[PDB]
Amino acid sequence: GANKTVVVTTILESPYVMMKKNHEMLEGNERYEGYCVDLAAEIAKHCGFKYKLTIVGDGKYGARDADTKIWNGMVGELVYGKADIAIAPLTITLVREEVIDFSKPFMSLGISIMIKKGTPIESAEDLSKQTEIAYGTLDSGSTKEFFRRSKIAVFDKMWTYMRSAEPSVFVRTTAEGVARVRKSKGKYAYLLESTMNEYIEQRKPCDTMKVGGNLDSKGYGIATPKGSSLGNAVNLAVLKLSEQGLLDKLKNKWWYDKGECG
Amino acid sequence: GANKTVVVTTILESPYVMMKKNHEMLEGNERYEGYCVDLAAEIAKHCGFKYKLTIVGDGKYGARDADTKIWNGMVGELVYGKADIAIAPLTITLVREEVIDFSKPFMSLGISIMIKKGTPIESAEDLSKQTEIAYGTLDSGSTKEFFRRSKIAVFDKMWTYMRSAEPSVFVRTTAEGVARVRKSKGKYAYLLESTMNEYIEQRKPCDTMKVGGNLDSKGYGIATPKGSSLGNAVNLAVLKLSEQGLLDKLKNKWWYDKGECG
Ligand SMILES: O=C1CCCN1Cc1ccc(-n2nc(C(F)(F)F)c3c2CCCC3)cc1F
Ligand SMILES: N[C@@H](CCC(=O)O)C(=O)O
Ligand SMILES: N[C@@H](CCC(=O)O)C(=O)O
Ligand SMILES: [Zn+2]
Ligand SMILES: [Zn+2]
Ligand SMILES: [Zn+2]
Ligand SMILES: [Zn+2]
Repeated sequence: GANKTVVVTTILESPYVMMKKNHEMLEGNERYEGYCVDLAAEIAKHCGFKYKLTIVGDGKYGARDADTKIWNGMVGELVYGKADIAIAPLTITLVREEVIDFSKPFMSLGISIMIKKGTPIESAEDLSKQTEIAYGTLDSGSTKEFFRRSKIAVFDKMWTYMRSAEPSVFVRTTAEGVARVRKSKGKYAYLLESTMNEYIEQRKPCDTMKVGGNLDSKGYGIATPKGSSLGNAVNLAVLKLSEQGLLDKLKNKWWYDKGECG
Repeated sequence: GANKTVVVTTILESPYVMMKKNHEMLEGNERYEGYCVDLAAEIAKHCGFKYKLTIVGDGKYGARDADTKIWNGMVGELVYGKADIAIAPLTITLVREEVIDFSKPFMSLGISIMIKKGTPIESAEDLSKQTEIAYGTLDSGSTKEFFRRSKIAVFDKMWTYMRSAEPSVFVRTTAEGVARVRKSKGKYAYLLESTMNEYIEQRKPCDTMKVGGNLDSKGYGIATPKGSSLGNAVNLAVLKLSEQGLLDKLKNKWWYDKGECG
Protein backbone atom coordinates (compact mmCIF):
# COMPACT_ATOMS: atom_id res chain seq x y z
CA GLY A 1 0.00 0.00 0.00
CA ALA A 2 0.98 3.66 0.50
CA ASN A 3 4.54 4.54 1.64
CA LYS A 4 4.90 5.11 5.38
CA THR A 5 7.46 7.15 7.27
CA VAL A 6 10.27 4.77 8.16
CA VAL A 7 11.07 4.62 11.87
CA VAL A 8 14.86 4.71 12.30
CA THR A 9 16.36 3.47 15.54
CA THR A 10 19.77 4.87 16.46
CA ILE A 11 21.86 5.57 19.56
CA LEU A 12 23.50 8.70 21.08
CA GLU A 13 27.11 7.79 20.40
CA SER A 14 29.77 10.31 19.30
CA PRO A 15 30.40 11.12 16.48
CA TYR A 16 27.60 8.99 14.98
CA VAL A 17 24.57 10.77 16.52
CA MET A 18 24.65 13.79 18.85
CA MET A 19 21.92 16.26 19.86
CA LYS A 20 22.73 19.70 18.45
CA LYS A 21 23.43 22.34 21.11
CA ASN A 22 20.19 24.15 22.23
CA HIS A 23 17.84 22.06 20.04
CA GLU A 24 16.27 20.16 22.95
CA MET A 25 12.95 21.90 22.29
CA LEU A 26 13.05 21.84 18.44
CA GLU A 27 11.29 19.08 16.48
CA GLY A 28 12.27 16.17 14.27
CA ASN A 29 15.46 15.08 12.56
CA GLU A 30 17.00 18.55 12.60
CA ARG A 31 17.72 18.11 16.33
CA TYR A 32 20.54 15.62 15.56
CA GLU A 33 23.89 15.64 13.84
CA GLY A 34 26.68 13.20 13.10
CA TYR A 35 27.98 10.48 10.82
CA CYS A 36 24.91 8.30 11.09
CA VAL A 37 22.60 11.33 10.68
CA ASP A 38 24.38 12.08 7.37
CA LEU A 39 24.37 8.39 6.42
CA ALA A 40 20.63 8.12 7.17
CA ALA A 41 19.90 11.11 4.85
CA GLU A 42 21.82 9.49 1.97
CA ILE A 43 20.33 6.01 2.42
CA ALA A 44 16.81 7.53 2.49
CA LYS A 45 17.61 9.68 -0.61
CA HIS A 46 18.92 6.72 -2.56
CA CYS A 47 16.13 4.34 -1.47
CA GLY A 48 13.28 6.89 -1.83
CA PHE A 49 11.80 6.91 1.68
CA LYS A 50 10.89 9.45 4.33
CA TYR A 51 12.06 8.77 7.86
CA LYS A 52 12.05 9.76 11.50
CA LEU A 53 15.15 9.42 13.68
CA THR A 54 14.45 7.98 17.12
CA ILE A 55 16.82 7.21 19.95
CA VAL A 56 16.66 3.64 21.18
CA GLY A 57 14.53 3.62 24.34
CA ASP A 58 16.88 1.61 26.58
CA GLY A 59 20.13 3.22 25.29
CA LYS A 60 21.63 -0.17 24.30
CA TYR A 61 23.03 -1.87 21.18
CA GLY A 62 21.37 -5.24 21.50
CA ALA A 63 21.87 -8.51 23.37
CA ARG A 64 19.69 -11.50 24.13
CA ASP A 65 19.04 -12.15 27.85
CA ALA A 66 20.32 -15.67 28.75
CA ASP A 67 17.26 -16.51 30.88
CA THR A 68 14.31 -14.65 29.33
CA LYS A 69 15.64 -14.86 25.73
CA ILE A 70 14.38 -11.33 25.08
CA TRP A 71 16.44 -8.99 22.84
CA ASN A 72 17.11 -5.50 24.11
CA GLY A 73 18.57 -2.39 22.48
CA MET A 74 18.27 -1.48 18.82
CA VAL A 75 18.24 -5.17 17.86
CA GLY A 76 15.21 -5.65 20.12
CA GLU A 77 13.44 -2.65 18.59
CA LEU A 78 13.80 -4.36 15.17
CA VAL A 79 12.93 -7.87 16.42
CA TYR A 80 9.69 -6.70 18.18
CA GLY A 81 8.63 -4.40 15.38
CA LYS A 82 9.21 -1.09 17.21
CA ALA A 83 11.46 0.34 14.45
CA ASP A 84 11.89 -0.38 10.71
CA ILE A 85 15.65 0.12 10.40
CA ALA A 86 18.70 0.66 12.63
CA ILE A 87 21.32 3.14 11.31
CA ALA A 88 24.02 3.17 13.94
CA PRO A 89 27.50 1.84 14.81
CA LEU A 90 25.90 -1.59 15.15
CA THR A 91 28.32 -4.49 14.76
CA ILE A 92 27.57 -7.31 12.37
CA THR A 93 27.60 -10.50 14.43
CA LEU A 94 26.47 -14.09 13.89
CA VAL A 95 23.99 -14.15 16.76
CA ARG A 96 22.39 -10.95 15.42
CA GLU A 97 22.47 -12.07 11.79
CA GLU A 98 20.34 -15.00 12.97
CA VAL A 99 17.43 -12.67 13.98
CA ILE A 100 17.87 -9.50 11.86
CA ASP A 101 19.30 -8.66 8.41
CA PHE A 102 22.48 -6.61 7.92
CA SER A 103 23.63 -4.69 4.88
CA LYS A 104 27.19 -5.06 3.67
CA PRO A 105 29.37 -3.09 6.11
CA PHE A 106 29.58 0.67 5.84
CA MET A 107 32.63 0.93 8.17
CA SER A 108 35.40 -1.25 9.36
CA LEU A 109 36.50 -1.58 13.00
CA GLY A 110 38.14 -3.82 15.54
CA ILE A 111 38.22 -4.03 19.31
CA SER A 112 41.05 -1.84 20.61
CA ILE A 113 42.58 -0.56 23.83
CA MET A 114 42.22 2.93 25.22
CA ILE A 115 44.62 4.11 27.91
CA LYS A 116 45.16 7.36 29.76
CA LYS A 117 48.39 8.77 28.35
CA GLY A 118 51.46 7.41 30.16
CA THR A 119 49.81 4.13 31.18
CA PRO A 120 52.44 1.39 30.88
CA ILE A 121 50.34 -0.86 28.65
CA GLU A 122 50.98 -1.52 24.94
CA SER A 123 48.88 -4.66 24.28
CA ALA A 124 46.12 -7.01 25.37
CA GLU A 125 48.89 -9.41 26.44
CA ASP A 126 50.27 -6.66 28.74
CA LEU A 127 46.81 -6.13 30.25
CA SER A 128 46.34 -9.87 30.81
CA LYS A 129 49.70 -10.32 32.59
CA GLN A 130 49.12 -7.80 35.41
CA THR A 131 46.49 -6.83 38.02
CA GLU A 132 47.32 -3.23 39.03
CA ILE A 133 45.43 -1.78 36.01
CA ALA A 134 41.75 -2.68 35.79
CA TYR A 135 40.04 -3.03 32.41
CA GLY A 136 36.52 -3.54 31.05
CA THR A 137 34.08 -3.13 28.22
CA LEU A 138 30.62 -1.81 27.43
CA ASP A 139 28.16 -3.97 29.39
CA SER A 140 25.70 -5.07 26.60
CA GLY A 141 27.37 -5.19 23.14
CA SER A 142 29.60 -7.10 20.78
CA THR A 143 32.83 -6.37 22.56
CA LYS A 144 31.64 -8.05 25.80
CA GLU A 145 30.39 -11.05 23.81
CA PHE A 146 33.77 -11.25 22.02
CA PHE A 147 35.54 -11.78 25.36
CA ARG A 148 32.75 -14.05 26.69
CA ARG A 149 33.19 -16.30 23.63
CA SER A 150 36.90 -16.17 22.89
CA LYS A 151 39.03 -19.30 23.07
CA ILE A 152 42.20 -17.36 22.28
CA ALA A 153 44.35 -17.77 25.40
CA VAL A 154 45.06 -14.03 26.10
CA PHE A 155 41.37 -13.00 25.60
CA ASP A 156 40.08 -15.99 27.57
CA LYS A 157 42.30 -14.96 30.50
CA MET A 158 41.12 -11.35 30.18
CA TRP A 159 37.52 -12.57 30.31
CA THR A 160 38.19 -14.72 33.41
CA TYR A 161 39.41 -11.52 35.10
CA MET A 162 36.68 -9.12 33.92
CA ARG A 163 33.75 -11.39 34.60
CA SER A 164 34.47 -11.48 38.35
CA ALA A 165 36.40 -8.23 39.00
CA GLU A 166 35.14 -5.87 41.70
CA PRO A 167 33.95 -3.21 41.43
CA SER A 168 32.42 -4.09 38.05
CA VAL A 169 34.73 -3.24 35.15
CA PHE A 170 31.76 -2.88 32.81
CA VAL A 171 30.07 0.39 31.91
CA ARG A 172 26.65 1.51 30.66
CA THR A 173 27.81 3.78 27.86
CA THR A 174 30.97 4.55 25.92
CA ALA A 175 31.05 7.98 27.59
CA GLU A 176 31.17 6.34 31.06
CA GLY A 177 34.12 4.13 29.98
CA VAL A 178 36.02 7.12 28.62
CA ALA A 179 35.31 9.19 31.76
CA ARG A 180 36.50 6.24 33.87
CA VAL A 181 39.79 6.07 31.96
CA ARG A 182 40.26 9.86 32.32
CA LYS A 183 39.58 9.98 36.09
CA SER A 184 41.42 6.81 37.13
CA LYS A 185 45.01 8.16 36.96
CA GLY A 186 45.99 5.31 34.62
CA LYS A 187 44.53 2.47 36.74
CA TYR A 188 41.68 1.77 34.28
CA ALA A 189 41.96 0.92 30.57
CA TYR A 190 38.89 0.63 28.34
CA LEU A 191 38.23 -1.97 25.63
CA LEU A 192 36.22 -0.43 22.81
CA GLU A 193 35.88 -0.30 19.08
CA SER A 194 38.73 1.35 17.16
CA THR A 195 36.35 3.83 15.50
CA MET A 196 35.22 5.22 18.91
CA ASN A 197 38.80 5.05 20.28
CA GLU A 198 40.31 7.00 17.37
CA TYR A 199 37.55 9.63 17.60
CA ILE A 200 38.17 10.29 21.31
CA GLU A 201 41.95 10.37 20.87
CA GLN A 202 41.52 13.51 18.74
CA ARG A 203 39.17 15.30 21.18
CA LYS A 204 40.12 17.64 24.03
CA PRO A 205 41.51 17.22 26.60
CA CYS A 206 43.70 14.95 24.40
CA ASP A 207 44.62 12.68 27.33
CA THR A 208 43.72 9.28 25.90
CA MET A 209 45.36 7.05 23.36
CA LYS A 210 44.83 3.91 21.33
CA VAL A 211 47.56 1.35 21.93
CA GLY A 212 48.47 -1.88 20.15
CA GLY A 213 46.81 -3.55 17.19
CA ASN A 214 43.12 -4.25 16.86
CA LEU A 215 42.05 -7.51 18.49
CA ASP A 216 39.65 -8.44 15.69
CA SER A 217 38.33 -7.23 12.34
CA LYS A 218 34.71 -6.64 11.51
CA GLY A 219 32.15 -4.13 10.33
CA TYR A 220 29.11 -2.05 11.13
CA GLY A 221 25.99 -2.71 9.08
CA ILE A 222 22.59 -1.17 8.61
CA ALA A 223 20.03 -3.55 10.12
CA THR A 224 16.45 -4.35 9.17
CA PRO A 225 13.89 -6.84 10.52
CA LYS A 226 13.86 -10.20 8.72
CA GLY A 227 11.53 -9.95 5.62
CA SER A 228 11.63 -6.14 5.56
CA SER A 229 10.84 -4.59 2.17
CA LEU A 230 13.85 -2.22 2.69
CA GLY A 231 16.71 -4.71 3.06
CA ASN A 232 17.64 -5.19 -0.58
CA ALA A 233 17.59 -1.53 -1.57
CA VAL A 234 19.48 -0.56 1.59
CA ASN A 235 22.25 -3.09 0.82
CA LEU A 236 22.67 -1.76 -2.73
CA ALA A 237 22.66 1.81 -1.41
CA VAL A 238 25.54 1.02 0.99
CA LEU A 239 27.60 -0.34 -1.94
CA LYS A 240 26.83 2.76 -4.02
CA LEU A 241 27.87 5.13 -1.19
CA SER A 242 31.07 3.06 -0.79
CA GLU A 243 31.95 3.19 -4.52
CA GLN A 244 31.02 6.91 -4.89
CA GLY A 245 33.53 7.82 -2.14
CA LEU A 246 30.72 9.10 0.14
CA LEU A 247 31.51 6.87 3.12
CA ASP A 248 35.16 8.13 2.98
CA LYS A 249 33.95 11.77 2.87
CA LEU A 250 31.73 11.20 5.93
CA LYS A 251 34.55 9.52 7.88
CA ASN A 252 36.89 12.44 7.20
CA LYS A 253 34.12 14.97 8.09
CA TRP A 254 33.38 13.48 11.53
CA TRP A 255 36.80 12.20 12.63
CA TYR A 256 39.70 14.03 11.15
CA ASP A 257 38.09 17.37 10.17
CA LYS A 258 36.71 17.36 13.73
CA GLY A 259 40.16 16.86 15.30
CA GLU A 260 40.95 19.10 18.28
CA CYS A 261 44.38 17.76 19.19
CA GLY A 262 46.25 19.47 16.25
CA GLY B 1 16.53 -33.98 -4.03
CA ALA B 2 19.86 -35.69 -3.27
CA ASN B 3 22.95 -33.57 -2.44
CA LYS B 4 25.25 -32.94 -5.40
CA THR B 5 28.95 -32.15 -5.45
CA VAL B 6 29.23 -28.38 -5.43
CA VAL B 7 31.27 -26.95 -8.30
CA VAL B 8 33.60 -24.27 -6.93
CA THR B 9 35.04 -21.71 -9.30
CA THR B 10 38.32 -20.08 -8.26
CA ILE B 11 41.37 -18.47 -9.84
CA LEU B 12 45.15 -19.15 -9.77
CA GLU B 13 46.19 -16.14 -7.72
CA SER B 14 48.91 -16.23 -5.04
CA PRO B 15 48.54 -16.92 -2.14
CA TYR B 16 44.82 -17.73 -2.56
CA VAL B 17 45.11 -20.75 -4.90
CA MET B 18 48.33 -22.29 -6.27
CA MET B 19 49.02 -25.68 -7.88
CA LYS B 20 51.22 -27.75 -5.58
CA LYS B 21 54.68 -28.52 -7.01
CA ASN B 22 54.67 -31.79 -9.09
CA HIS B 23 50.91 -32.46 -8.70
CA GLU B 24 50.05 -31.66 -12.33
CA MET B 25 49.14 -35.31 -12.91
CA LEU B 26 47.39 -35.99 -9.55
CA GLU B 27 43.61 -35.74 -9.22
CA GLY B 28 41.10 -33.52 -7.46
CA ASN B 29 41.31 -30.89 -4.75
CA GLU B 30 44.61 -32.18 -3.37
CA ARG B 31 46.39 -30.61 -6.35
CA TYR B 32 45.85 -27.09 -4.92
CA GLU B 33 46.92 -25.11 -1.89
CA GLY B 34 46.41 -21.65 -0.48
CA TYR B 35 44.19 -19.34 1.52
CA CYS B 36 41.09 -19.95 -0.56
CA VAL B 37 41.76 -23.72 -0.63
CA ASP B 38 41.75 -23.67 3.20
CA LEU B 39 38.73 -21.35 3.26
CA ALA B 40 36.82 -23.62 0.85
CA ALA B 41 37.45 -26.66 3.13
CA GLU B 42 36.07 -24.80 6.18
CA ILE B 43 33.01 -23.37 4.38
CA ALA B 44 32.18 -26.86 3.03
CA LYS B 45 32.70 -28.40 6.53
CA HIS B 46 30.47 -25.86 8.20
CA CYS B 47 27.76 -25.96 5.50
CA GLY B 48 27.82 -29.78 5.03
CA PHE B 49 28.62 -30.11 1.32
CA LYS B 50 31.10 -31.94 -0.87
CA TYR B 51 32.89 -29.92 -3.53
CA LYS B 52 35.23 -29.86 -6.49
CA LEU B 53 37.69 -27.01 -7.03
CA THR B 54 37.87 -25.81 -10.62
CA ILE B 55 39.92 -23.03 -12.14
CA VAL B 56 37.90 -20.45 -14.02
CA GLY B 57 38.16 -21.28 -17.72
CA ASP B 58 39.06 -17.80 -19.01
CA GLY B 59 41.39 -16.89 -16.07
CA LYS B 60 39.39 -13.72 -15.24
CA TYR B 61 37.55 -12.22 -12.25
CA GLY B 62 34.42 -11.02 -13.98
CA ALA B 63 33.27 -8.04 -16.03
CA ARG B 64 30.32 -7.37 -18.31
CA ASP B 65 31.20 -6.61 -21.96
CA ALA B 66 29.85 -3.12 -22.88
CA ASP B 67 28.56 -4.25 -26.30
CA THR B 68 27.53 -7.90 -25.91
CA LYS B 69 26.47 -7.57 -22.23
CA ILE B 70 27.95 -11.00 -21.52
CA TRP B 71 29.70 -11.62 -18.16
CA ASN B 72 33.09 -13.28 -18.23
CA GLY B 73 35.32 -14.72 -15.52
CA MET B 74 34.12 -16.31 -12.30
CA VAL B 75 31.09 -14.01 -12.24
CA GLY B 76 30.12 -15.33 -15.68
CA GLU B 77 30.54 -18.93 -14.54
CA LEU B 78 27.99 -18.22 -11.77
CA VAL B 79 25.62 -16.17 -13.97
CA TYR B 80 25.46 -18.87 -16.73
CA GLY B 81 25.21 -21.76 -14.32
CA LYS B 82 28.68 -23.24 -14.96
CA ALA B 83 29.66 -23.22 -11.24
CA ASP B 84 27.69 -23.19 -7.96
CA ILE B 85 29.96 -20.98 -5.87
CA ALA B 86 33.04 -18.75 -6.30
CA ILE B 87 35.61 -18.88 -3.45
CA ALA B 88 38.32 -16.48 -4.49
CA PRO B 89 39.70 -12.95 -3.93
CA LEU B 90 36.57 -11.65 -5.66
CA THR B 91 35.69 -8.05 -4.82
CA ILE B 92 32.22 -7.14 -3.67
CA THR B 93 30.94 -4.51 -6.10
CA LEU B 94 27.57 -2.96 -6.88
CA VAL B 95 27.47 -4.06 -10.51
CA ARG B 96 28.21 -7.65 -9.42
CA GLU B 97 25.82 -7.58 -6.48
CA GLU B 98 23.13 -6.81 -9.07
CA VAL B 99 23.63 -10.23 -10.79
CA ILE B 100 25.11 -12.53 -8.10
CA ASP B 101 24.91 -12.82 -4.29
CA PHE B 102 27.88 -12.09 -1.99
CA SER B 103 28.47 -13.23 1.56
CA LYS B 104 29.61 -10.74 4.16
CA PRO B 105 33.30 -10.06 3.44
CA PHE B 106 35.93 -12.54 4.55
CA MET B 107 38.85 -10.10 3.97
CA SER B 108 39.39 -6.43 3.76
CA LEU B 109 41.43 -4.69 1.04
CA GLY B 110 41.92 -1.48 -0.87
CA ILE B 111 43.53 -0.51 -4.14
CA SER B 112 47.21 0.25 -3.52
CA ILE B 113 50.42 1.10 -5.35
CA MET B 114 53.30 -1.24 -6.00
CA ILE B 115 56.67 0.18 -6.99
CA LYS B 116 60.09 -1.29 -7.67
CA LYS B 117 62.21 -0.29 -4.69
CA GLY B 118 63.77 3.17 -5.14
CA THR B 119 61.03 4.47 -7.45
CA PRO B 120 60.42 8.12 -6.56
CA ILE B 121 56.68 7.73 -6.05
CA GLU B 122 54.87 7.87 -2.67
CA SER B 123 51.23 8.41 -3.71
CA ALA B 124 48.55 8.31 -6.39
CA GLU B 125 48.89 12.11 -6.55
CA ASP B 126 52.62 11.67 -7.35
CA LEU B 127 51.78 9.20 -10.12
CA SER B 128 49.15 11.54 -11.59
CA LYS B 129 51.50 14.57 -11.70
CA GLN B 130 54.24 13.02 -13.89
CA THR B 131 54.66 11.06 -17.14
CA GLU B 132 58.09 9.38 -16.89
CA ILE B 133 56.69 6.44 -14.84
CA ALA B 134 53.94 4.43 -16.52
CA TYR B 135 51.20 2.78 -14.44
CA GLY B 136 48.30 0.39 -14.98
CA THR B 137 45.95 -2.18 -13.56
CA LEU B 138 44.61 -5.67 -14.18
CA ASP B 139 42.64 -5.51 -17.44
CA SER B 140 39.24 -7.05 -16.38
CA GLY B 141 38.50 -6.52 -12.65
CA SER B 142 37.31 -4.13 -9.98
CA THR B 143 40.42 -2.00 -9.90
CA LYS B 144 40.06 -1.02 -13.59
CA GLU B 145 36.37 -0.25 -13.06
CA PHE B 146 37.27 1.88 -10.00
CA PHE B 147 39.39 4.17 -12.20
CA ARG B 148 36.88 4.04 -15.09
CA ARG B 149 34.15 5.26 -12.70
CA SER B 150 35.94 7.62 -10.34
CA LYS B 151 35.01 11.28 -10.18
CA ILE B 152 37.75 12.01 -7.64
CA ALA B 153 40.06 14.44 -9.45
CA VAL B 154 43.39 12.52 -8.96
CA PHE B 155 41.86 9.13 -10.00
CA ASP B 156 39.96 10.68 -12.91
CA LYS B 157 43.24 12.14 -14.22
CA MET B 158 44.96 8.77 -13.73
CA TRP B 159 42.19 7.11 -15.74
CA THR B 160 42.47 9.70 -18.56
CA TYR B 161 46.15 8.71 -18.82
CA MET B 162 45.79 4.90 -18.54
CA ARG B 163 42.90 4.55 -20.93
CA SER B 164 44.95 5.89 -23.87
CA ALA B 165 48.57 5.15 -22.89
CA GLU B 166 50.77 3.21 -25.31
CA PRO B 167 51.85 0.51 -25.07
CA SER B 168 48.85 -0.66 -23.02
CA VAL B 169 49.39 -0.22 -19.28
CA PHE B 170 46.94 -3.03 -18.54
CA VAL B 171 47.89 -6.64 -17.86
CA ARG B 172 46.23 -10.05 -18.10
CA THR B 173 47.18 -11.37 -14.68
CA THR B 174 48.57 -10.08 -11.41
CA ALA B 175 51.78 -12.03 -12.11
CA GLU B 176 52.28 -10.11 -15.39
CA GLY B 177 51.85 -6.76 -13.57
CA VAL B 178 54.37 -7.75 -10.90
CA ALA B 179 56.86 -9.02 -13.52
CA ARG B 180 56.42 -5.73 -15.42
CA VAL B 181 57.24 -3.71 -12.29
CA ARG B 182 60.31 -5.89 -11.61
CA LYS B 183 61.73 -5.68 -15.16
CA SER B 184 61.00 -2.01 -15.88
CA LYS B 185 63.84 -0.46 -13.81
CA GLY B 186 61.32 1.70 -11.93
CA LYS B 187 59.50 3.05 -15.02
CA TYR B 188 56.32 1.03 -14.33
CA ALA B 189 54.19 1.05 -11.16
CA TYR B 190 51.28 -1.36 -10.70
CA LEU B 191 47.86 -0.60 -9.19
CA LEU B 192 46.55 -3.64 -7.34
CA GLU B 193 44.75 -4.74 -4.24
CA SER B 194 46.59 -4.27 -0.94
CA THR B 195 46.27 -7.98 -0.08
CA MET B 196 48.17 -9.01 -3.26
CA ASN B 197 50.64 -6.11 -2.85
CA GLU B 198 51.51 -6.99 0.76
CA TYR B 199 51.94 -10.67 -0.15
CA ILE B 200 54.44 -9.92 -2.94
CA GLU B 201 56.37 -7.42 -0.82
CA GLN B 202 57.36 -10.32 1.47
CA ARG B 203 58.43 -12.68 -1.35
CA LYS B 204 61.89 -13.03 -2.90
CA PRO B 205 63.54 -11.24 -4.57
CA CYS B 206 62.15 -8.61 -2.14
CA ASP B 207 62.40 -5.81 -4.72
CA THR B 208 58.87 -4.40 -4.60
CA MET B 209 57.06 -2.25 -2.11
CA LYS B 210 53.65 -0.90 -1.24
CA VAL B 211 53.63 2.89 -1.04
CA GLY B 212 51.06 5.37 0.25
CA GLY B 213 47.63 4.74 1.71
CA ASN B 214 44.95 2.57 0.16
CA LEU B 215 42.83 4.39 -2.41
CA ASP B 216 39.58 2.77 -1.26
CA SER B 217 38.18 0.32 1.29
CA LYS B 218 36.22 -2.78 0.47
CA GLY B 219 36.03 -6.53 0.84
CA TYR B 220 36.18 -9.92 -0.81
CA GLY B 221 33.07 -12.07 -0.60
CA ILE B 222 32.06 -15.60 -1.43
CA ALA B 223 29.67 -15.45 -4.38
CA THR B 224 26.71 -17.60 -5.36
CA PRO B 225 24.18 -17.41 -8.21
CA LYS B 226 20.99 -15.51 -7.36
CA GLY B 227 18.48 -17.95 -5.69
CA SER B 228 21.17 -20.50 -4.80
CA SER B 229 20.27 -22.81 -1.91
CA LEU B 230 23.82 -22.22 -0.50
CA GLY B 231 23.82 -18.43 -0.03
CA ASN B 232 22.33 -18.20 3.45
CA ALA B 233 24.41 -20.95 5.04
CA VAL B 234 27.57 -19.64 3.36
CA ASN B 235 26.97 -16.13 4.77
CA LEU B 236 26.52 -17.47 8.31
CA ALA B 237 29.61 -19.65 7.90
CA VAL B 238 31.73 -16.61 6.97
CA LEU B 239 30.58 -14.84 10.16
CA LYS B 240 31.38 -17.92 12.26
CA LEU B 241 34.90 -18.23 10.77
CA SER B 242 35.39 -14.50 11.45
CA GLU B 243 34.27 -14.74 15.11
CA GLN B 244 36.19 -18.01 15.78
CA GLY B 245 39.46 -16.31 14.72
CA LEU B 246 39.85 -18.68 11.74
CA LEU B 247 40.09 -15.99 9.06
CA ASP B 248 42.91 -14.32 11.10
CA LYS B 249 44.74 -17.68 11.39
CA LEU B 250 44.52 -18.22 7.61
CA LYS B 251 45.78 -14.69 6.87
CA ASN B 252 48.80 -15.19 9.13
CA LYS B 253 49.45 -18.68 7.61
CA TRP B 254 49.57 -17.47 4.00
CA TRP B 255 51.06 -13.98 4.34
CA TYR B 256 53.26 -13.51 7.32
CA ASP B 257 54.27 -17.11 8.12
CA LYS B 258 55.12 -17.34 4.40
CA GLY B 259 57.39 -14.26 4.52
CA GLU B 260 60.75 -14.63 2.76
CA CYS B 261 62.11 -11.12 3.26
CA GLY B 262 63.00 -11.59 7.01
O1 LIG C 1 38.17 -9.11 8.16
C1 LIG C 1 36.98 -9.12 8.08
C2 LIG C 1 36.18 -10.38 7.89
C3 LIG C 1 34.83 -9.98 8.49
C4 LIG C 1 34.78 -8.46 8.15
N1 LIG C 1 36.19 -8.05 8.11
C5 LIG C 1 36.62 -6.64 8.10
C6 LIG C 1 35.93 -5.86 7.00
C7 LIG C 1 35.17 -4.74 7.31
C8 LIG C 1 34.55 -4.01 6.32
C9 LIG C 1 34.73 -4.37 4.99
N2 LIG C 1 34.08 -3.67 3.96
N3 LIG C 1 33.44 -4.32 2.90
C10 LIG C 1 32.90 -3.39 2.14
C11 LIG C 1 32.13 -3.74 0.89
F1 LIG C 1 30.94 -4.43 1.19
F2 LIG C 1 32.87 -4.62 0.12
F3 LIG C 1 31.88 -2.62 0.10
C12 LIG C 1 33.17 -2.14 2.72
C13 LIG C 1 33.88 -2.35 3.85
C14 LIG C 1 34.38 -1.22 4.72
C15 LIG C 1 33.34 -0.10 4.66
C16 LIG C 1 33.08 0.37 3.25
C17 LIG C 1 32.76 -0.75 2.25
C18 LIG C 1 35.47 -5.50 4.67
C19 LIG C 1 36.08 -6.23 5.66
F4 LIG C 1 36.81 -7.31 5.28
N1 LIG D 1 29.19 -1.62 18.17
C1 LIG D 1 28.93 -2.44 19.39
C2 LIG D 1 28.82 -1.54 20.64
C3 LIG D 1 30.18 -1.03 21.17
C4 LIG D 1 30.99 -2.13 21.85
O1 LIG D 1 30.42 -3.22 22.23
O2 LIG D 1 32.22 -1.94 22.02
C5 LIG D 1 27.67 -3.25 19.20
O3 LIG D 1 27.07 -3.20 18.13
O4 LIG D 1 27.25 -4.00 20.09
N1 LIG E 1 39.74 -8.71 -6.77
C1 LIG E 1 39.58 -8.08 -8.12
C2 LIG E 1 40.71 -8.51 -9.07
C3 LIG E 1 42.05 -7.80 -8.80
C4 LIG E 1 42.04 -6.34 -9.25
O1 LIG E 1 41.14 -5.91 -10.06
O2 LIG E 1 42.94 -5.58 -8.80
C5 LIG E 1 38.23 -8.45 -8.70
O3 LIG E 1 37.45 -9.12 -8.03
O4 LIG E 1 37.88 -8.04 -9.82
ZN1 LIG F 1 19.44 23.66 14.10
ZN1 LIG G 1 24.34 9.78 -2.55
ZN1 LIG H 1 50.20 -33.66 -2.50
ZN1 LIG I 1 35.59 -24.17 11.30
